[PDB]
This record gives sequence, structure tokens and C-alpha cells, in this order.
Amino acid sequence: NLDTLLPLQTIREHAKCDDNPRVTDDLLKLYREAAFEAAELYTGLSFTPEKTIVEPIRLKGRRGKIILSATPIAGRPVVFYGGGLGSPLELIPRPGSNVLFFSQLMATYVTGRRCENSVPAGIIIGILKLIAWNINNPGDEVMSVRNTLNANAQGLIGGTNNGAVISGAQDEWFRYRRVLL
Amino acid sequence: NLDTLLPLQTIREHAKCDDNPRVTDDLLKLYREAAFEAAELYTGLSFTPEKTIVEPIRLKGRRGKIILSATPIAGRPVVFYGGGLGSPLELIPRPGSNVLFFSQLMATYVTGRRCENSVPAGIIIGILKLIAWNINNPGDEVMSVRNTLNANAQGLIGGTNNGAVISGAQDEWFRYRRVL
Amino acid sequence: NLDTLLPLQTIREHAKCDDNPRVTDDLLKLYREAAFEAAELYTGLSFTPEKTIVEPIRLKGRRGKIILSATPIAGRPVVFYGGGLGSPLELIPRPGSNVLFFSQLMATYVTGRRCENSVPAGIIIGILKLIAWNINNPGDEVMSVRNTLNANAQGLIGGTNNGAVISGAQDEWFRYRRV
Amino acid sequence: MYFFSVDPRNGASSCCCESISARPGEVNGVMVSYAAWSAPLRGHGLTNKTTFEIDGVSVTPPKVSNAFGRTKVGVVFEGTLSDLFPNPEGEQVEYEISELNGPSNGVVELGANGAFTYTPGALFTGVDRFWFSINGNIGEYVISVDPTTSELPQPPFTTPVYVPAARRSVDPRTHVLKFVLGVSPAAIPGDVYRLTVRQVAIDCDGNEFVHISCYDISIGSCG
Amino acid sequence: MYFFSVDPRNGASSCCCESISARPGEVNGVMVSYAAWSAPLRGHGLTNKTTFEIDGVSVTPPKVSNAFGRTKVGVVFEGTLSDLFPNPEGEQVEYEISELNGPSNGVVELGANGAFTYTPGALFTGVDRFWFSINGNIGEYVISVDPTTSELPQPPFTTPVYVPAARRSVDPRTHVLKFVLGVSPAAIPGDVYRLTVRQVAIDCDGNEFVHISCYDISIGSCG
Amino acid sequence: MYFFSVDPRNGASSCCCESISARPGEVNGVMVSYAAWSAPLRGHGLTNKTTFEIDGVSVTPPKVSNAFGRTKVGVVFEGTLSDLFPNPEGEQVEYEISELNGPSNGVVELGANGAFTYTPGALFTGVDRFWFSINGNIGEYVISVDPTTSELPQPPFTTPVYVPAARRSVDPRTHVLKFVLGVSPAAIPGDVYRLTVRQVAIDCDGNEFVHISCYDISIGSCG
Amino acid sequence: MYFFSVDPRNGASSCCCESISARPGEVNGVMVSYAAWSAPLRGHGLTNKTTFEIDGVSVTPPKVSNAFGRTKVGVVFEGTLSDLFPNPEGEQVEYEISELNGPSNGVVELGANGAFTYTPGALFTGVDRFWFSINGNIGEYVISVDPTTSELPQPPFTTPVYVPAARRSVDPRTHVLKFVLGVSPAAIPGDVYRLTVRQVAIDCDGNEFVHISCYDISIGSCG
Amino acid sequence: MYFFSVDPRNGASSCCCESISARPGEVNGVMVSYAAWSAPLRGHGLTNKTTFEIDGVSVTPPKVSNAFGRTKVGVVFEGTLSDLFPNPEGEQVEYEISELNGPSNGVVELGANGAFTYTPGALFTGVDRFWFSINGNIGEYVISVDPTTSELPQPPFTTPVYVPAARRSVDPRTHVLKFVLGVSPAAIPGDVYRLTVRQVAIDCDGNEFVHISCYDISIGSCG
Amino acid sequence: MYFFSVDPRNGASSCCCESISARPGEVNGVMVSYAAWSAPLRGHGLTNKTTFEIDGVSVTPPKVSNAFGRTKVGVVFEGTLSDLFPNPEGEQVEYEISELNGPSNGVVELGANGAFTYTPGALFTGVDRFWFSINGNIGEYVISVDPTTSELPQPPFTTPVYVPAARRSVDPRTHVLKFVLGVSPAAIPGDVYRLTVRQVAIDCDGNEFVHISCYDISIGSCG
Amino acid sequence: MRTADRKHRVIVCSQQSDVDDEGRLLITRAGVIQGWAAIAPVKAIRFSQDGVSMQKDTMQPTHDITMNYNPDVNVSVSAWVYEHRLKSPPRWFKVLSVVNVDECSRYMKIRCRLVETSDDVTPPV
Repeated sequence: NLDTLLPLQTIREHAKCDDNPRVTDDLLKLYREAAFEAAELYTGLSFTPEKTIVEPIRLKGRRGKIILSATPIAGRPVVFYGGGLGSPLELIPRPGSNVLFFSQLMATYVTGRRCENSVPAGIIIGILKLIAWNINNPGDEVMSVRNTLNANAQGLIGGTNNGAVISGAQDEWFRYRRVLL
Repeated sequence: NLDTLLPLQTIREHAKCDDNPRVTDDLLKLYREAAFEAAELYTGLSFTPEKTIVEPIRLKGRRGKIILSATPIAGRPVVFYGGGLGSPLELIPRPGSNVLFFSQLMATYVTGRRCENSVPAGIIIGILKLIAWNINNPGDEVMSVRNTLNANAQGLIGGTNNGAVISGAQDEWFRYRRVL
Repeated sequence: NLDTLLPLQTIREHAKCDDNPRVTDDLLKLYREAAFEAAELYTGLSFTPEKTIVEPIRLKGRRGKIILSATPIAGRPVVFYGGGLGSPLELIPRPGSNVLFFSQLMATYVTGRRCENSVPAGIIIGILKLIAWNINNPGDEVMSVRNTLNANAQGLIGGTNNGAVISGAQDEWFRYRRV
Repeated sequence: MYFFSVDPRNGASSCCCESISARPGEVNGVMVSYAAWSAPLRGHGLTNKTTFEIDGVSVTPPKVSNAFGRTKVGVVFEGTLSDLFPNPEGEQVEYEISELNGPSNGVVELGANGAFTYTPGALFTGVDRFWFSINGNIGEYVISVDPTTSELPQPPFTTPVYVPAARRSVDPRTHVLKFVLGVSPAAIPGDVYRLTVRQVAIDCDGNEFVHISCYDISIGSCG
Repeated sequence: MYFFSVDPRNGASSCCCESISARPGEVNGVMVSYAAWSAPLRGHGLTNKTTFEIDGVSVTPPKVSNAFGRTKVGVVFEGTLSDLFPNPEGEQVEYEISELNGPSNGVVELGANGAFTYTPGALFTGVDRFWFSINGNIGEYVISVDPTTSELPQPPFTTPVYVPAARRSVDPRTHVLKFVLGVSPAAIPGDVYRLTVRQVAIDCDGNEFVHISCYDISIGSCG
Repeated sequence: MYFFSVDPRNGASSCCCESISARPGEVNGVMVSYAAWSAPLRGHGLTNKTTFEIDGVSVTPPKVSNAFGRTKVGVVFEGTLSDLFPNPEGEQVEYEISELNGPSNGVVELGANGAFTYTPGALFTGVDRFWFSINGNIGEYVISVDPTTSELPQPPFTTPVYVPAARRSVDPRTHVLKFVLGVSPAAIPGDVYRLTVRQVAIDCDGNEFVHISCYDISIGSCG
Repeated sequence: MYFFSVDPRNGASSCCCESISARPGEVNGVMVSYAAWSAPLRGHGLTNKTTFEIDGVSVTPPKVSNAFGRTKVGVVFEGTLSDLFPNPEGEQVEYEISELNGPSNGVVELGANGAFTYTPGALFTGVDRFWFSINGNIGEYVISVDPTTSELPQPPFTTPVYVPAARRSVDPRTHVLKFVLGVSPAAIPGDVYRLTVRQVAIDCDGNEFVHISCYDISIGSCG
Repeated sequence: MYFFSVDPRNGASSCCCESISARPGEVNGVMVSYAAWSAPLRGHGLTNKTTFEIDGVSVTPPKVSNAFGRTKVGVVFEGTLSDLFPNPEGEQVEYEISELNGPSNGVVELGANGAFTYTPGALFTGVDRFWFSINGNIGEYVISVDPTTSELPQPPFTTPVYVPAARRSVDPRTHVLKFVLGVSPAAIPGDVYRLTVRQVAIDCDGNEFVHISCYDISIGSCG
Repeated sequence: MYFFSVDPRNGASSCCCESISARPGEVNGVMVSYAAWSAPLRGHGLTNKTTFEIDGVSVTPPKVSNAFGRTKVGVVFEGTLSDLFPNPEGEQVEYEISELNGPSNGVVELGANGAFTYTPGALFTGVDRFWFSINGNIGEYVISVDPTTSELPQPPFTTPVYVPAARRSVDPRTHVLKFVLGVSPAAIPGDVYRLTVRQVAIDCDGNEFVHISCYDISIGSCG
Repeated sequence: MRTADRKHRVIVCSQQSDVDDEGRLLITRAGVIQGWAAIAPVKAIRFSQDGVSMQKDTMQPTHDITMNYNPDVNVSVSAWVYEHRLKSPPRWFKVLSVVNVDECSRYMKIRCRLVETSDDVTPPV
């Protein structure tokens, strides 16, 4: 529950704010919990351990195709039932991918990473970078490279560097996202 | 009611207005009472935990697709009653989606997340940001970012001078915003 | 009516101008009146009291489209007389818009708004910003970004010291507009 | 017309009972949408077995008493209006007959001093009431006219808040309950009454699924 | 023409009863739209059983009294106009007959001292009024001319604000009530009266839905 | 209608039992989806050999005791009540018979003092109950009407929380168990009961796969 | 209009009662906002069961006595004004009738020596007062004109400070109490009276919450 | 309304009992949030087995005694008020009936010398109290009206401080205890009473967690 | 809820045992997290073979003796309370029965002089206690009510500090031991007791790893 | 300057002085103007437990305070500035000079010196 897999002490040690009384525990908790789902929704990976799923299925294409929604597991049969089946049928997925082949057609399986020793460092580094940006960079002034404040005489360049994911946070998490094809 | 969702001390500690009080608390709570009318007017979402809703649906898309105005939870089957129908139907939705298949035809289900509902902290960081940007942009200082590349057309200083987009809000509320 | 919408205290505390007698109450009243006349004119929410109108209608199309100069008050019959009629006809408009569907033809509706309240925080924020602009940004010294100056050999940057658009309001009201 | 949605009993979604404002003299209609609760229980929907109950949580007992009379058909009836206002203090008695709540099949001539004449309409036999107002305090006076033969019974002196006997219905096609809520002209501003409704569903086999909810009728003045 | 939209009794959207400005002498029109309330109650709309009642909230009693006369057909009528102004102080009596409110079927020649002769128009038998002005204060003087046989009865001395007996109408296709509101030339500026309207709807079977509203007629001068 | 999805027993995904809020008087519906556990076990799906058990984890034993009566057909039955409220302290006994939980095939007229008359409906022989309210505390009194010949037996005094005899079903085509969950009118707010459900599957040859789960029904008031 | 906020009974934030300045002859308005006390008790807010009580803590007893007279309708009433001023010392009696506090439905002509003629306004039967001022000290004289038949009862001789019978109200939507405070013309400057107000809230089921507060009305002259 | 947070029994953070101010006549509300103690014990929260106890640590025993009388329905009752004040010294007895704490369903006429008539309100049978004030010191006199048949029992003479019988409740969803604290009009300013509350939580199987705390109510005047 | 972390037996990080403060009457919860000791011992965590022992380091022997009684079901039981206080000196005996620690299934009427009657709850057979307070010093009196057949045995006279028989539990996945620590109402403030906990882990094959630790329970008053 | 920079709430006070009858003298500081102003440091500060500064010269300004110009006021030699914060101990400044920024008469820049900053100063009256 985010207390065991991201100790506030590690955050306070990363962003070097362990002596700031202007970042209370409740505020850091709000940051840590708004950034464990603003960059989990973005990657579509639950963080709890192996977590069973059940969902409907709609075949696509004349040669049959079953697009799932979890990238289920490595080596455990996903089973199909209902929908004109006379007996639950078991398919084996191929690692990483979430496509299969052969009164609504249902499917069940188990997604997630085996152990409780949860999300790898890649995910955590992104959060640490996102939190740090959030605590010492509120959205009040447009910035520029380094952190200078320019003029431009014309429109500022600050399309994003106001408060967006400029830190290598958002892109670190992406290393884990999956370009379709 | 708002200050229960967003205590004033959290606003102040975020926007650095502490040991340096800029505009007084009254203006602060006015800013708060306007920053909940940009958020949750820009998202479409409302303020109530784990509602169950009732609504008339239509069947445009002759094949038969249904578009709900929420996101039914995973597993709980939605029921369709009314209209031409012998008895309420049982359709189990697709996880994290609002597309379905097959005298006003109506539907009811349970939205939100099953557990406690605050206000998804994460559509609050924009509200904190939108407040922050409004404490040090009272409206005499010309700041304006560019949207287009080319120019205005005439000697106009580009323009997006809006706030809530120049502040990093629009792109932190967008994660809870459907793209159709 | 405005004195209950914006109390001068909220202005003087937002624009951080309460200690300088250069901004008196008559001039700040003028500013607070010119910031509400452009709030209900770019957004169309009719902060003006009643203003009954009698104009001539020129029925336009074969679908019978009646267009109106100013919107009616959403629930009061717009009565048509003359133009050949011998018994004036009453129609009920659609709330928000100014379109109707049927020796000249005339119409006499009513406009404006009656009740005090129902002014959303979004609007006031825009209005506070607009005044905060005008109190310390007159029509001299066309500025540039971060309130700076310039010597741009070619020309200058233009449309910078026009209010309501360089600062807030134009964009803090768009959330109350439509297609 | 009031429209309420019921909680659907899912383990999901300041006082308990949702609130109803009422004004003395109005008679509204109430609509309750059981769709969220009875749609999942795939069966034969609602039935016409609703049960109503009125209870007071703050009453402010009436000052002026009500009273009852009887007459035969065609004959004029007389009575007083002065022994119905036991007053604690000393004050004058501005008797008044509101035209808004006058009789329905007759006429009444309020005398100078708590006196009145009810001339019943010719060729009419039933019950007829009218509501006097002794010094701001309102009560009802009910008169029953007989068809000259034996005697008529005594009607029950309508309560402050009531739901008419049989004007309720249920649309099993849309799971919506309709009933009427009528408030007497004697209901006193500031009071609060509590209405609990017990509605039964039914399964495809005919068993029972009960549902209970409450509503707090707050008698206000000026709507 | 005044137009009010009534509250729909749904539990959502300075003093209570809304305002109507009126000027002494005018006779206007009022329209009330029960659509917001009766349309949800899908039934047979309104019925012509509205009931009105006028009450005073502040009156400022009159200084000059009104008076009543009688005459047979064709014969000239005489009267005096000085015992209708009981004056507390000592002042002069500038009797006046406003041409705007003169008689309708006769002629009046104001004398020098509170005297007048009303010569009724030939071939006319009915009731005739005119409104005098004794030193700024206004009253009415009503004369009834008889068709020579017995006697005519006594008319009711029109009140400051009244609503004509039968000029009301209801359009069930559009749920709009129309009625007329007439103000006597004797109304004193500054007063306020209270008009309450009790209108009944009806359901598809013939039951009843009552609705009450109040209005505050403020007698102002200069419109 | 409640909906619970079982843990699928994979070694994978505050208290033990999931929570079910209830209100005294309701009769609700519960649904559980065994698809996550019964699908991989390829067999004949579910069977109708579920077994339930209720046991209390918090009881707050009742103040008023229950009682039993008997009468023949058509013959009116009388009885008392006070003999059912042994009070420790001294107070008054405001007997009440709620119209919501009154009898089903008779009529009961409460006396002023712990008295009541149960007139059976003509031509009816069975059991009938009703729930009284001795000073806030609720209990039940059960009456059995006999077909004039011998005698009827004695029914089991419905418990606070119960699961009806046989209204349960399982759809082996979609692995879903449905049962009904009823709460007596006497269950005390604040109590918590435990429902343990033992659901058994079956393999292709007819052996067994058993499954056990529990739920915490917490008797709450106002939803 | 005075506006007070009550202390909220939290155990947190010169003499006891707050102050109310009054001027003899005024009739002012007071508002008491219970929001700080009744809002936390989330329930049905206030009820209209307020109770007031007036006590004097410093009176400076009056010099001139009041008096009471009686007469029938239309008949002139006579009276004296000299036995209403018991004077201890030797001095003269400058009887006076102030025009501000003159009678309401008649006229009084002060004589040369404590004589006065109250000619009642024609066609009126009620009570009438006026406030004379025998040599700096003010008192009131009450007359009742009877409607020629029997006799009227006797009014209670309005006190220095009073809180009118029925002009109190409570808006449970915003927890605010409105009551009016009328001051006699005979209140002597410098005096102080004590008002204690007992207002009840109500919980969500109809129990009660009492609150008591006091106010010190200090009769000053000239604001 | 008072809001207390309990110490959480962790071995970390003038007297031990916290303080409560009260005013003679008020009836307030107290809220205790057991969240600090019952949340870690992850279980089913609070249960309705609170137990209260009132004890005095300073009493200032009263001067005037109370008394009890009896009468039937409708029949007028009399009594004396002079054997209730044993006075040690020599002084006069200013019997007084405060209008704030008068009776509820009757009326009393205080005589000139410790005599008084309690005419019960017509059509009423129960108990009624009223609080007299013999020379500054306050007591209560209790009368019970019987329904003309036998006799009523004898009520217990409300104490200086009490906690109403059944107005306590607990929200297991937020660990908050709500109870009422009502003080007699007789409590003497300066006294101090002690309240102990034994509140019992519950773990997930239904075992018990007890908690005790004490609160010192100090009867102060003027809040 | 007390939360202790055990020392990890590494040869690394005033008196021996850590402290636990307790209050007479409480029943608290203690949590000890053996993680720092059992985690490096990679295995199957804890087992349920914990054992406790209680020893007094300061006792302050009780003044009042305890006592035991016996009675059958339904029959009233009487008893004396004066031979339970051998007093060394001469004084009076103010017997008292605390409502906080009253009985559980019966009622007691404390007599005037060391006498009491225990009416056992009808239809009940078991053991039942209550705690008397003879002049400040507390003890318990134990009664066992028998189901009329033979006789009940004799329970063991609960000690001041005890650890319930079976309410200990341990979660092997996170190395946490939970147990309850309840204090009798007879524990005299100022005493100190010692709790020794012997907890066994287990390696991966089923061999054992024992651990011993102690705690110093300090009975304090006012928390 | 930026009107969102004037982020400090101060009270300009005048000093009223008189000798106590006991022989010593007493100074009162009465608040005259209250507004928003912007401060900025122009010299380091020596704190000396108890808060009071340890500047030796007592004539070199240490902070610059800018606020709305006010043509009717004369900031004398005897004006103070009391600055109150949220969770920081209050401060007392002594004005040492004023300068009318660019003589445009829109902002006064008060050259002042920090006297003391500790939780127990005497607020104005």
C-alpha cells in the first residue's frame, strides 16, 4: 500500500528535502500517491501481485483472433468458457504478447509479476523524478533550459516546461510501455 | 465542503505561500472555489463517491454498439430494462471501457472504483497548480506562450495566455479525460 | 446591483491597491463597470436589467426562421402582431438562443435578467484580472513579455497593451461558450 | 412533482431520509424510481403492494380545536365558532373564513360574533367541510348532510399530512412508483413529519423482495 | 401585461411573494404559466376552478367618504359634496371632478360649493359613477337610475384593487392562466395589497392537484 | 443486488469476510461469480449442493421476548402483550403495531393497554405473524389458524438474519450462484452476523471440488 | 438591525450578556444566528419553540401613573389628567400631548388644566392609547370604545420594554432567529433590562437541544 | 457540541479527566472520536455497549426541597409552596415561577403566598413538571395526571446532571460516539461532577476491547 | 494498541524490560513485530507455540477479600457483603456496586447494610460476576447459576493482570504476534507486573528457534 | 515592479516617545499605514541568540522595502516597519531613508535596517 514499496525516507533522501518543514508528511503522501497512479494509468500495469482477471471476449477477423487486455502470464494456460463451448478450452499465451487464436465468450487468466517484490527500479525511478519535480517546481512561472527565465519578445517557449513531465520521469516509465504494431 | 477535500494549509504549503503570505485567505478560498469550476468542468466528472447511475441509452451504430456515460466496474454486469425487452438483460462490460453490444431503453450500473473515493488525487495536482499560477499572476503581467508556430498574422504577440494550460493543469487533468 | 456582486474590498485586496489614493472609488467604480459590461458581452449572460424591445421581423426562409437581435428571457411569450395578422400569435423561445420558428410584421419580446445572484466564480476571476490590468496598465509604453521593453529594429510586437486578452479574462471565460 | 431515486442496495451509493418541502394547502405528486434496485432482480418487477405510514417528529400541537356537525338535506344548518378557541391569554377573536378553503357545495355567512350559517346546496347529500381561522390559528369544521332518511356516519378529520387512499400506481415496465401527498390547510409551518414506504418486488416465481425507505416532510410556509 | 412563471415544486430553483407594480386608474392583464408544475403531472391540464382573494398589508385609510344615490329614469338628480369630507383641521374645500373619471351615461356640472347635478342621459336605466376629488383626496359617488317602476338595488362600492368577476381563462393546451387586475382611481400611492391565487390541476381520471401562490400589488404613482 | 467475485485459489489474488450491509425489514438479493475458481477445473461446472450457516459475532440479546398463539377458523382470537416485556427499570409501555409489519391475513386492533384482537380473514387456515413495538424494542407474535378439526403445529420463530429455504440457484453455464438474504424486522442495529457459504463443484466423472467462503452481514439502520 | 452570533459551546472563544442600546419610542429588530451552535448537530435545525423573559435590573420607578377609561361607540369620551401626577413637592403641572405619540383612531384636545376630550373616530370599536407628558414625566392613558352592546375587556398597560407576541420566526435553512424589540415611550433613560432567550434545536429523530442566552437592554436617550 | 479525541493507549502522547463547561438549563451534545484507539485494532469498530456513570466531587447540597403530587385527568390540582423551604434564618419568601422553565401541558397561577393552581391541559394524561424559585434557590415540583382509572407511578426527580436514557449512537464507519449531556435548571454554579465512559470496541471475531475515560463537568453560570 | 519491535539478537542494538502502561478496567491490544529477529532466519516464519507467564514485582495485597456463591436457575440468590472487609481499624463501611462493573446477566439491589439480592436472568445458567467497592477497596463476588440438575463447578477468581486464554495470533507472512492484555478492576494503582513471552520460530525443515523477552506492566490510574 | 512580487504584509508605524515618571523613558509604536510591500536583502545579518541584530554601524541599511507611494504621508526619521509572518517570528525594521522611485511617484523604496526578530516583540498599538 505504497508504504512498503516506496518509503517516504527514500523520497526525502532523493529530492534532498529531509530538513524542509514546508513539506509535511501528508503533503508528501499526496504527492507519492498521486504519482503512483498518474504514472501507472499511463503504463496500464497493476502493482499488486498476480491478480486474476475475468472479462468478455470478441473474436476479430475471419481467421480468428483474441485480443486480451493484460498480457496475462508466462506459461500458465488461459482458459475460455461459455459462448457455445461444451467444455472450457485452455490456450497457452506467448510471453509478453496478449493475442491468442483458436452466452458471451469469456476468458480468465492471471496477470502480474510472481513475487510481492514489486515494480522494478525502472518504475520507481520515474516516480522519484516526478515527485522531485512536483515538490520544488509548482506551476507558477514558465521556465527554460537549465531553468532560466527568458523573454523571447514573442510567445514564450513554455509549452510544457511549466509543470508537465519534463523530467526524465515520464520517459523512464515508457521504456517499459509497449509500442503496438 | 471544499476545504474538507482540499485543506487550506495544503494549498499554502504547495504554492510556497507560507511564511510569506501573499493574497489573504479569503482570496485563497475564492481561488479554490473557482479552481473546482475549471477542473471537473473540463473533465466532465462529478463529485460523489462510487455512484450507481440510471440513464436512457440509444442505439446509433446500427450494428448495435452502446456508449455509456461512465465506466462500469470490472465484473459487475450492467442490466438493460425498458423498451422492447422481455426482461432485464445481463451484459458484463469490457474492463475499463464503455462500449457494449447486443418504451425508452434504459440502463443502470455501478461506476467509480469499488473502494474509497476521495477525488482521485492526481486530478488535484492541477487544481493545486491552477491555484498556484493564480496567486502570482493577478493579471497585469504579460506572459503568453505560443500554440501555433508560424505567427499571428499581424504583429500580435502569438497567444495562449490562458492559465490552467500554461500552468501544467490541462495536461495533468487529461489523464482522466476520454479521447473518443 | 453590482455592489453585491463585487465588493470594492475584494478588488482592493486582489489588485493590491488600497494604500494609494490615485485609484479612488469613482474611478474604480468605472473600472468595475467596464469589466462587467464586457463579461456579459463576450459570454452573453445578460447582466443588464430588463430593456423591453419592439423591433420589426423580416421572416427569412421557407423553413420559417425568425431571427432576433437580443435573446428573450426563456419562458415568456414573444408576441407577433401586424403584417396581415388580425390576432397576435404567441411563441415560446428556446432557452439560450435567439431563433424562432413560425403594414409589416413586428415582435415585442423582453430581454435582460432579473435576479441578483447566480454569477459563477469563473466569471469573477476573469473580471478581477481585467481590472487588475487596467489599474496599472494605461495606453502608453507598449510593453513586451515579462513586462519588458524592446528596441526591435524592424517594428514592435503589437497588441500587447490591450487588456482582457493579454491577461486572463478572454480565456477564463471561454469555459462558458459553445459551438 | 417530486422525483426520487432509491439507493440500490449494492454496498455502495445530512440526515437519513431524503427531504420533502411542503406548503399548507398544496397537493403534489411524488414519483419514486425503483429502477436501480429492482432491475437486477430479474423477475416480474414491482407490484401494487405499497404500504404507507405517517409519523410526526415535531408537531406543535394545534391551538384551536376542530368540530363536527350534521344536518338533513335541504335544511339550513347553524352553529357557533367560539367554543373552539380555548385561549390561555386575553385577546379578541377575529373569526375568518378563507375563501381559498371555503365550502364546496354550499355557502357560509360568518356572523358578527363566532356565528355562521351553512345553507347546503339544494339537491345534494354528502360531506362538506370548511376551514375557519380564529386569530391566525386554523382548524377545520366538517359538516355532513343526510339524505333525510336515517343518519350519516362521521368522517375522520383529515390529518395535517396524508397520502390519499387510492391514487397510487406502479409501472412494471419502468419500475416507477406514483403516489399523491396532500397537506391539510391546518399544517403548521416549521413542523416535520416522517413518511416510510414499504414496497415489495417479486421474482419470476412469485416470491417477495421487500424494500423500505423514508422521507421527511418539512411543512414550510411560502413553498 | 405581467407574466409570471410559477415554481414547479421540485425541490430546487427579497420577501416571499413576488411583486406587481400598479398605478391608480390602470386596468392591466396578468398571465401565469403553470407549465413548470403541471406538465410533469401528465393529465388534463388546468381547469376553470381558480379562486382569488385580496388582502391588505398596508392601507392608509381614506380621508373622504364615498356615497350612494338613487333616481328614476330621465329625472335630474341632485346632491351635495361637502358632508363627504370630515376634515380634522380647518382648510378650504376645492371640490373637483376629474375629466378622466367623469360619468359614463350622464353629465355633471360641479357647483361652486359642494353641489352638483347629474342629468342622466335620456333613455338609460342602470348604474353610474364618477370620482370626485375633495382637496387632493379621492372618493367615488355612485348613482343608480331606475326604469321608473320600483327601485334598483345597491352596488358594492368598488374596492381600490379588485379582479373582475368573470374575465379569467385557462388554456389547457399551454397551461396558461389569464386574469384581469383593475385598480380604482381611489387607491393611495404607497400601499401594498396581497393577492393569492389557488389554482387546481386535474389528473387523467379527474382527481385534483392544488397550487397556491401569492403576489404583492404595490400601488405606486407615476406608474 | 450484491455482487461478489470469489477468490480463485491460485496462491494469488481489513477482515477476512467481505462485507454486506443490511437494513431491518429488507429482503435483498446476492450474487457470487465462481467463474474464477470453477472454470479451470474443467468438469460439469457447479451443482446444487450449497450449504449455508449463520452465526452471530455480536448479538445484544433482545429485550422483549416472543410468544405464540392459536385459534380455529373464523373464531376471533384475543391476547395480551405486556407479559412479554419484563422491564428492569420503571417506565411506560407504549405498545405500537406498525402498519408496515402488521399481519397478512387478518386484522389486529390494538387496545389502549397491552390488548389486541386478531380477527382472522374469513375462509383462511394457515399461519400469520405480526411484529409489535414495545417501547422501541421490536418482537414478533405468531398466530396459527386451524381448519376447525384438530390443531396446527408450531413454526420456528424466524431469526434476525436468515436465508430462505429454497430460493437458491446456480447457472452451470456461467458459474454464478444466486440466493436471497432476508433480515427480520427485529434485528437490532449495530449487530454483525457471519454467513459461510460452502459451494461444491463436480468433475467429469462425478467426484467433488469443495469451496468455502464467508461474509460479514452488519445490521445497520437507514441503509 | 442588531445581529448577534451565539457562543458555540465548544469550551473556547465585560459582564455576561452582550449589550443592546435602545431609544424610547423605537421598535427595532434583532437577529440571532445559531449557526455556530446548531450546525455541528447535523439534524433538523431550529424549531419555533423560543421563549422570552424580561427582567429589570434598574428601573427608576415612574413618577406619573397610568390610567384606563371606557366609553361606547360614537359617544365622546371625557377625562382628567391631574390625579395622575402625585407630586411630593410644590410645583406646576405643564400637561402636554406630544404629537408623535398621539392617539390612533381619535383626536384629543388638551384642556387648560388637565382636561381632554377624546372624540373617537366615527365607526370604530377597539382600544386607543395616547401618551401624555405631565411635566417631563411621560405616561400612557388607555381608552376602549365598545361596540355599543356590552363591554370590552381591559388591556395590559404596555410595559417599558416588551417583545411583541407573534413576530418571531426561524429559518432552519440557515439557523437564524428573527424577533422584534419594541420600547415604550415611557422608558426612562439610563435604565437597564435583561432579556433571556431559550431556543431549542432538534436532532434528526425529534429529540431536543436547549440553549440559553441573555441580553442587557440599556435604555439610553438619543441613540 | 463538544468534540473530544481519546488518548490512544500507545505509551506516548492539569487533571487526568478532561473538562466540560455546562450551563444550568442547557442540553448540549458531546462527540467522542475513538479513531485514535480503535482504528489500529483493525476490526468491526465500535458497538452500542457504552456505559455511563455520574458522580459528584462538589455538591453544595440544595436549600429548597422538591415535592410530588397527584391528580386525575382534567380535574384541577392545587398545592402549597411554603413547606418546601426550611429556612435557617429569618427572611421573606419571594416565590417565583420563571417563564423559561414553566410547565409543558398545563398552566399555573402563582398565588400571593406560596399557593398555586395547576389546571392540567384538557385531554391529557402523563407527568408534568415545573421549576419554582424560592428566594434565589431553585427546586422542582412534579405532578402526575392519571387517566381517571387507577393511578400513575412516581417519576425519579431528575438529577442536576444526567445523560438521557437512549440518545446515544455510534458510527462504526468513523469510530465516533454521540451522546447527549443535559443539565437540570437546579444545578448550582460552582459545582463539579465526574463522568466515566466505558466504551467497548470489537475485533474481527467478535471479542472485546474495553476503554475507559473520565470527564469533569463543572456547572458554570453564563456559559 | 501497543507496538514493540524486538531486539534482533545481533550483538548490537533503564532496566531490562520495556514498559506497558495499563488502566484498571481496560482490555487492550499489544502487537510485537518479530521481523528483525526472524527475517534473516529465512524459513516458515513464526508458529503458534507462544507461551506467557505473569509474575508480580509489587503487589500491595488487597484489603477486601473475594467470595463465591451458588444458586440454581430462576431462583433468587441473596448474600452478605460485610464479612468481606476485615478492617484493622474502626470506621464505617460505605458499600457500593459500580454501574461500570455491574453484572452481565442479572440485577443487584444493594441493601442498606452489606446486603444484596442477585436475581439471575430468567432462562439462563452459567457464571456471573460483579465488582463491589467496600470503602475504596475493590474485589469481586462470583456466582454460578445452575440448570436445576446437579451443580456447577467453581471458576478461578480472575487475577489483576491476565492474558486471555486463546486470543493470541500470529501472521507468518509478516512476523507479527498479536495478543490481548486485560486488567481486572481490582488492580491497585502503583503495582508493577512482569510479562515474559517465549516465542518459537521455525526453520525450513521444521526445527525450532526460541526467543524470550519480557515486559513491565505498570498499573496506573488516569491512564 | 511586478505587482505579484509585493508579497509581504507590513504595518508602517510612527514612534511616540516620553519618559516614565520613574525616570526612564518609554517608546510607543502606533500603526499608521497597512499594506503590501516587497522586501529584499542588501546585507548579511548577525543574529545573536535572542534575535537582535549585531550590526555595528547602525546606519547602513540592510533591507529595501517598496510599497505604494502616498503623497500625503511623510516618512520621517521616526518611522518603523512591523512585519508579521505566518510561521516565522515577527520582525521590527527601522527606516533609515526613503527614495521616490524614479520620481514617477508610483512607488516608495524605504531603506531600512532590521532591529530585532524574536517571538516576543511588542506589536503596535
